[PDB]
Amino acid sequence: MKEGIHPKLVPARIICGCGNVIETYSTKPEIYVEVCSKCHPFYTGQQRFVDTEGRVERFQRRYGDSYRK
Amino acid sequence: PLDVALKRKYYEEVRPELIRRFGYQNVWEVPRLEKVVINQGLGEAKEDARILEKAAQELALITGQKPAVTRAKKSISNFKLRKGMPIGLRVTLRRDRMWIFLEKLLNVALPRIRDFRGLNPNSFDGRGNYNLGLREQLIFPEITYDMVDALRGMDIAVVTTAETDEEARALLELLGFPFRK
Amino acid sequence: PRSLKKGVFVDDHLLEKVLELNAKGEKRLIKTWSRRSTIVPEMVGHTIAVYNGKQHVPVYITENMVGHKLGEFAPTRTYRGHG
Amino acid sequence: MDERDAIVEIRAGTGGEEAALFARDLFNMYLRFAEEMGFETEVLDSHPTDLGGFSKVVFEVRGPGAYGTFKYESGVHRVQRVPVTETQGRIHTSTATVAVLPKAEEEDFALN
Amino acid sequence: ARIAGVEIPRNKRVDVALTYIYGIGKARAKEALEKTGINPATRVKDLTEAEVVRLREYVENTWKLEGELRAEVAANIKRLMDIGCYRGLRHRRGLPVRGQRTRTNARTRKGPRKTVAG
Amino acid sequence: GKGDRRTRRGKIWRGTYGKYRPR
RNA sequence: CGCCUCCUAAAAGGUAACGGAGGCGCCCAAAGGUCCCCUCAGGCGGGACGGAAAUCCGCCGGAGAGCGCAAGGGUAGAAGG
RNA sequence: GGCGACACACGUGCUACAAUGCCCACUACAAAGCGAUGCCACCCGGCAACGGGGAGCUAAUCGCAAAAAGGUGGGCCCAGUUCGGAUUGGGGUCUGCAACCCGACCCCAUGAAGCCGGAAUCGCUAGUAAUCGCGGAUCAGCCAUGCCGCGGUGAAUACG
RNA sequence: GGCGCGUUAACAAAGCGGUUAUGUAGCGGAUUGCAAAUCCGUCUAGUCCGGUUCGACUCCGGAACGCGCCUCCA
Ligand SMILES: [Mg+2]
Ligand SMILES: [Mg+2]
Ligand SMILES: [Mg+2]
Ligand SMILES: [Mg+2]
Ligand SMILES: [Mg+2]
Ligand SMILES: [Mg+2]
Ligand SMILES: [Mg+2]
Ligand SMILES: [Mg+2]
Ligand SMILES: [Mg+2]
Ligand SMILES: [Mg+2]
Ligand SMILES: [Mg+2]
Ligand SMILES: [Mg+2]
Ligand SMILES: [Mg+2]
Ligand SMILES: [Mg+2]
Ligand SMILES: [Mg+2]
Ligand SMILES: [Mg+2]
Ligand SMILES: [Mg+2]
Ligand SMILES: [Mg+2]
Ligand SMILES: [Mg+2]
Ligand SMILES: [Mg+2]
Ligand SMILES: [Mg+2]
Ligand SMILES: [Mg+2]
Ligand SMILES: [Mg+2]
Ligand SMILES: [Mg+2]
Ligand SMILES: [Mg+2]
Ligand SMILES: [Mg+2]
Ligand SMILES: [Mg+2]
Ligand SMILES: [Mg+2]
Ligand SMILES: [Mg+2]
Ligand SMILES: [Mg+2]
Ligand SMILES: [Mg+2]
Ligand SMILES: [Mg+2]
Ligand SMILES: [Mg+2]
Ligand SMILES: [Mg+2]
Ligand SMILES: [Mg+2]
Ligand SMILES: [Mg+2]
Ligand SMILES: [Mg+2]
Ligand SMILES: [Mg+2]
Ligand SMILES: [Mg+2]
Ligand SMILES: [Mg+2]
Ligand SMILES: [Mg+2]
Ligand SMILES: [Mg+2]
Ligand SMILES: [Mg+2]
Ligand SMILES: [Mg+2]
Ligand SMILES: [Mg+2]
Ligand SMILES: [Mg+2]
Ligand SMILES: [Mg+2]
Ligand SMILES: [Mg+2]
Ligand SMILES: [Mg+2]
Ligand SMILES: [Mg+2]
Ligand SMILES: [Mg+2]
Ligand SMILES: [Mg+2]
Ligand SMILES: [Mg+2]
Ligand SMILES: [Mg+2]
Ligand SMILES: [Mg+2]
Ligand SMILES: [Mg+2]
Ligand SMILES: [Mg+2]
Ligand SMILES: [Mg+2]
Ligand SMILES: [Mg+2]
Ligand SMILES: [Zn+2]
Repeated sequence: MKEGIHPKLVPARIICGCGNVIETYSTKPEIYVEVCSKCHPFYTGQQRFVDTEGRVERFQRRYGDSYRK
Repeated sequence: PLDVALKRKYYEEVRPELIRRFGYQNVWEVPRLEKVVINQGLGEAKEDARILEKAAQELALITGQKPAVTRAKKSISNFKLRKGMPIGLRVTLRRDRMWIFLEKLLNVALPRIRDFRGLNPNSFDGRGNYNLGLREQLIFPEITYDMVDALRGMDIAVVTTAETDEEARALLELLGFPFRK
Repeated sequence: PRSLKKGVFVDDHLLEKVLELNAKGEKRLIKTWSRRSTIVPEMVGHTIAVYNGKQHVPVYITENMVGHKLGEFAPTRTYRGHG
Repeated sequence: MDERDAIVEIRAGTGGEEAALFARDLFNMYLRFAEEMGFETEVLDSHPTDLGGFSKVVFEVRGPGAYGTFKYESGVHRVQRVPVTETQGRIHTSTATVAVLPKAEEEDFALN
Repeated sequence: ARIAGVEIPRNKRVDVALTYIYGIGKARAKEALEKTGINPATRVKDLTEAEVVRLREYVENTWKLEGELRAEVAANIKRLMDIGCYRGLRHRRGLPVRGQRTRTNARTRKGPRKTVAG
Repeated sequence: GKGDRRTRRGKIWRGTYGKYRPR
């Protein structure tokens, strides 16, 4: 590469708030992230968040059935 | 020629799975990563400013490589654009720089995408290359909200030696590309 | 909404029809005036002709519209627009 | 005849400012009748008053059967009411005039 | 993109800054701080990442938020529109949905006035 | 203001009670 | 009304008509010399904003692009960048 | 079923646009009315609307009751905000046979327009204007921000 | 027929290679018992066909239509 024009790359440590640590290279030797590959919902299998729904709507109300036959 | 964690994984983990999955007979038949070409199709910096110099400053902090200008092939009245204007930055990443970049793109950058529900399964070249587009540059770790001043996305081209889409799809997914559908 | 402590309201001269139908091998067209009745899973598949003050609107009943009333789907004002 | 498109010429008769106002009533009566007939209406000549009516309006009735129906409206139409231009609450007998004519051709003229 | 993908304002309090996320009012502001023992009156400029990552972990895990809430409600109106409910009808045409009068006001939902001739 | 039902003043204005104005 | 290009012009040159069509009366301090490097238009697919068309990737593409301006000739094994 | 519609246009109002304000907590001072399928003390469950209980009163006795601005203390720090509360989503309460059209209220989420308003235009001369809350009639509930009331705090200016 | 000039919105009429003409009217509001007058606001565009140019209402060429001038001696 040309001298004088490029940001030098140093070995970097990138820490995610889930304690995950990733040995890489970067312009900064230490960056802290809030998400990563190890704790992302789409990554951690399904890790279906609060949307474990079933919907549950709406016939799955069943809130009743008391009405006569 | 340094060790990159994702680079090992390609040789150690990805190469044999690909051979096992497609049955190549030659060590060079198996797909490889050729290059990653990152283009910011800015064009706001037509007559508004040399805003490029800030985008190059950040595209260089993201990839360690100083980008290079792109100029308008022709003039376009609607685009408020005259032939030759600086309308974008392109940086070509190869070898270790290419590996180091994807290693952070897949692990920490694609996760930071807001409402990220996987990469598009259809964005494949038809001939074994892949292209994704980003909406903003804070997704990358080296860029923060303080030193930023404008939302500029990009187009990312990953070029592979695979002749078919299926071969390329296997290569990326084995590397760690989270495909949606 | 109608109080939860009360029973989820159906006019029952119309639920009777759907369940008598479910026995004898439905489904014909059931003309009703009870827009006020909530829809129940006993009517999915059936087609009820909900009056709108003038005419009977056939309405097929599907599962994405159970909790709703039968009159929501037989509207009463023809608008088209202005100009 | 009966099947061709028709033209209606509404003129104000004896009545003055209120004749023109009644003419505006007959004008709305036929545009709204036309809609309840599927007939298509377009204005060809209008002459409004500031009080809201017209001293004269001409409009076509584009519809297969316009002359067959509108042709009965030709003649003098008499209104008796307490006009909005009246200030002593009196009843004034005023007139508007309706002319109904089949839409003429435009046939080009060349020499034999 | 600090917490739940949205950088929250500093030099303010934590309970007021949490409101600045789509999906949190004064209530869930008050909640997530007590239920995580984080002083509701601290300047956001003065929070160690302990409080930050603890608070964010609670807030993201507890409530359906930002894009999730937006996409969820987006399916909601869509569903009423699909079936043909009256509320779905009045979401197609962009009119009131909760039964207001329309002869006059409704301008928040019917946008700026479109003065016609008359 | 007196229109924000989510406050004591709003509950006063509507004369109703709740969390933000309890009796 | 002088000058340029094509045709008329009858396969060397030349060749007329108040014959058919167009253009010039500039320009460039690089749009000049040399050395070195590079190759188009267009078509399909792919890609945030971004569209028919801005920039990026791939494949096909011998020249249909380009060459300040008319037309003709010439031309990437460069006269084009 | 409609009277409740909605390209628009006018009247009458409410709520605002903020710091002489907003918020929370605690602490005051009214008057006039209403009330036995009624007013509901108090208690418990419920974040709440409320529900289950449950005294007292045919009522200067019992209840509706909190009066509100006010006061003390802390907070917000001049930003479409701890201004504003419209819109919409979801979850509930009650009345009534029945709340789709089309009820009110509660909770969570959403937090629109609006930065004091063009030409123009209304009210008011003293306990008046402004501001502040309270009660009735009609009434199952309520679309009341309406009406008729009731007291609290309380000016400016009138040369002519 | 020749030569010259032009075609713009509801009408009249301009500038301009990129861009709210303008007057009156029309439309919404104010004022007025009402209408005018007046006041606050507001709005609809380049004849057709083909070129040039990054871009044409604007430049070039032509067509249609309108106007002005000429058509004389043989
Ligand atoms: Mg092998
Ligand atoms: Mg390196
Ligand atoms: Mg595909
Ligand atoms: Mg390939
Ligand atoms: Mg970052
Ligand atoms: Mg008179
Ligand atoms: Mg919020
Ligand atoms: Mg309402
Ligand atoms: Mg000579
Ligand atoms: Mg010469
Ligand atoms: Mg020759
Ligand atoms: Mg020749
Ligand atoms: Mg020869
Ligand atoms: Mg011969
Ligand atoms: Mg010779
Ligand atoms: Mg010649
Ligand atoms: Mg000769
Ligand atoms: Mg010669
Ligand atoms: Mg020529
Ligand atoms: Mg010439
Ligand atoms: Mg040259
Ligand atoms: Mg040259
Ligand atoms: Mg040179
Ligand atoms: Mg191309
Ligand atoms: Mg393409
Ligand atoms: Mg493209
Ligand atoms: Mg050529
Ligand atoms: Mg050129
Ligand atoms: Mg030329
Ligand atoms: Mg009525
Ligand atoms: Mg309505
Ligand atoms: Mg108005
Ligand atoms: Mg009101
Ligand atoms: Mg008003
Ligand atoms: Mg009462
Ligand atoms: Mg705001
Ligand atoms: Mg604003
Ligand atoms: Mg508020
Ligand atoms: Mg709701
Ligand atoms: Mg209702
Ligand atoms: Mg706010
Ligand atoms: Mg302010
Ligand atoms: Mg007096
Ligand atoms: Mg107040
Ligand atoms: Mg009251
Ligand atoms: Mg009542
Ligand atoms: Mg002109
Ligand atoms: Mg004209
Ligand atoms: Mg002029
Ligand atoms: Mg001129
Ligand atoms: Mg004008
Ligand atoms: Mg006017
Ligand atoms: Mg007037
Ligand atoms: Mg053009
Ligand atoms: Mg053109
Ligand atoms: Mg133009
Ligand atoms: Mg033109
Ligand atoms: Mg021309
Ligand atoms: Mg002579
Ligand atoms: Zn992580």
